[PDB]
Amino acid sequence: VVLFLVSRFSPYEWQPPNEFGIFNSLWFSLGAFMQ
Amino acid sequence: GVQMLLTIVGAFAAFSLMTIAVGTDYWLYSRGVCKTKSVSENETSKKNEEVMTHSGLWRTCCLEGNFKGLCKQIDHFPETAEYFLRAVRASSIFPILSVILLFMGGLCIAASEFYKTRHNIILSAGIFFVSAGLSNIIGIIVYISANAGDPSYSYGWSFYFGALSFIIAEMVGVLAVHMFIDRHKQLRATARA
Ligand SMILES: CCCCCCCCCCCCCCCC(=O)O
Ligand SMILES: *C(=O)CCCCCCCCCCCCCCC
Repeated sequence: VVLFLVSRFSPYEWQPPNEFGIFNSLWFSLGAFMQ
Repeated sequence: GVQMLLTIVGAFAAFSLMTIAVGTDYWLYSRGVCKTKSVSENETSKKNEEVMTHSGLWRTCCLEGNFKGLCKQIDHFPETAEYFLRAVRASSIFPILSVILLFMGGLCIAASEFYKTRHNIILSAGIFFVSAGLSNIIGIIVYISANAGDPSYSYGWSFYFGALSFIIAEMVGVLAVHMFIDRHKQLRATARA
């Protein structure tokens, strides 16, 4: 949730500045944890 | 209109669950004592009858026994790192800070309709909810990390009412961040045209 927030909240970066949405953030955290 | 209802409902649910967790005494099922020392009464001389109990954050109580329902006030400081941890578990600042942040969250959602042009109020709501969940995490760790400095235990529904509140709060925080993103995406399209 925090990763999603810090990545997509700012309107001065947006089309989206990155791919770190909520669904992708969960995937990133999972992959990170699972090594 | 339809995505704000889930946010409003979720914020109320999370605040309610975290106020009932902090207020109720069903955080732990231990086997200790719930009555003060019976010096003269000599009911058990000194060490009373250890029976099944249900503890919370402020009061310990007794399920079974002749004193069923008597609730003593948990004494944290008995007799640096250990002292600081005992001052954070006694005050329960983090379980109570979450409540204050969950309450502030909903206030922002309330203010998000009397001022429909200040888009920075919906962002504040989301930050309060995410931060509230963070405080819940710390509170849970602090609570668990304290009960291990003292000795067949289970967790009650008031422990899972704060754990559930964290999940609800984090999900609402996502919905309030998405609404902020959506709000700002509706002001660019118009300006592009
Ligand atoms: C004392 C509590 C600390 C933990 C919680 C802190 C949350 C602070 C949130 C403040 C509002 C953030 C958004 C402001 C937007 C703006 O006006 O630019
Ligand atoms: C611009 O400067 C807006 C105000 C910045 C606020 C910064 C603090 C936000 C929350 C970060 C800490 C959260 C802690 C959660 C557990 C207590």
